[PDB]
Amino acid sequence: EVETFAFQAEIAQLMSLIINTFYSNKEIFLRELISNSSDALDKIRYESLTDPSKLDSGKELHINLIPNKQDRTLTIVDTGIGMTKADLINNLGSGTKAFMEALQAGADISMIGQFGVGFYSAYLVAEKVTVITKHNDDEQYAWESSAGGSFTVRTDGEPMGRGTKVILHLKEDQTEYLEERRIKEIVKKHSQFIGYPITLFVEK
Amino acid sequence: EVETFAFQAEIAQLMSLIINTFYSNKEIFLRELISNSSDALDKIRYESLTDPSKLDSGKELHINLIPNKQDRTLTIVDTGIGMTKADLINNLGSGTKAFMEALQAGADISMIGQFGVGFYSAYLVAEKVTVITKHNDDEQYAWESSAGGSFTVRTDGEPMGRGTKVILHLKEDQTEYLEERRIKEIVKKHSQFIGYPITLFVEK
Ligand SMILES: CN(C)c1ncnc2nc[nH]c12
Ligand SMILES: CN(C)c1ncnc2nc[nH]c12
Repeated sequence: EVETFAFQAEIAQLMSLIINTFYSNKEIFLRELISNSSDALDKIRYESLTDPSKLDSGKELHINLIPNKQDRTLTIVDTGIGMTKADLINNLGSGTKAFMEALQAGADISMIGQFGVGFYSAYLVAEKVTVITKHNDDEQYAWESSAGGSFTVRTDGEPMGRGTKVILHLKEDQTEYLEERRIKEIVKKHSQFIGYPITLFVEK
Repeated sequence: EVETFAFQAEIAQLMSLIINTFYSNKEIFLRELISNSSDALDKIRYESLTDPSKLDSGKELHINLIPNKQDRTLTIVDTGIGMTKADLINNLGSGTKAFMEALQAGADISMIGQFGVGFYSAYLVAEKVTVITKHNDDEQYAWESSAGGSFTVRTDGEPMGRGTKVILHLKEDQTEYLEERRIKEIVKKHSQFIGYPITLFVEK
């Protein structure tokens, strides 16, 4: 059971821009994902001040980076607040327009995060993104897209607790972001101080 | 009718740090306020995608900077989502601790915003802050504090629509942030691209 949806026309345009605009500084994507993760963690955090039961599906608030050279994927995991099916379809489906009206006036792509639309920076480095997610008031869901104007949503076995898993299947010329000294350099450089623990998994 | 509350002990410590730590680069405060404002606007924005009635108390989404040399105040106004009485008391009343554990390891104060606690940067420049606020599901409220460990909350006449007014009564040696070329320099330098219109009021 698999639903296919059209990206809203402007998200398709924004995404097109990110895939086709020549831009060497692709690395800013990680910061944009870690950044989203942090916001998600701030969210389950603020909520659980007035209502602790919410951390019944995970007490620990943190971020994992999981490289896998065999699949050629980099997974950014958090145990933040998660997405309901509706959010998956909206949130990931007007900060874009500003962004272009900014891209007109001497902004560049590295400012993408300043416009609510950092997620889509994943497309600098990834041929296909899959987003597994579990919000406290819904079941677990899988979202996916290799761009080209559509996405899919299906319910996910293999239950995570509350949280989000952003899986990057990397473009073949972007496997440097699977290397450990590459990831550490990027985290130190762009996300050095951030209110949650970040674990970089090792391989095997 | 005026309630006085104690800041949670760590907020009092964080605030103390900001008032007594020698740090010349005080200007980063504006970016931290404009930044909060923007988040508030993102919030009423996301909400109103699924439920337009919410913008019944204000269709227009924007930020005003209102300098007044007679009162010696700089007001940062937004028509974002607002705060309920509860949020006033919490939200403005653990990103702090991280921040210190970061301040230990070579971070400085300019990173305050990376830790959820940018609001308190107002204290670099302001002897007293007043925050007038109106959330869709509550009446209008005034919050206040000259630090020293407490704040007040009272209901506010003079109704704003939905939104937040952060009033800075500036320290007497900080009146440069009332000058127009000073504000423009700071907005251009630190908040140049941001998803909402910013109006700098002129004086008279
Ligand atoms: C909408 N958006 C980017 C997100 N919302 C909630 N949790 C997340 N974890 C990573 N990205 C997330
Ligand atoms: C908690 N916090 C800083 C705020 N929440 C909502 N609206 C705001 N406008 C300025 N600051 C705001």
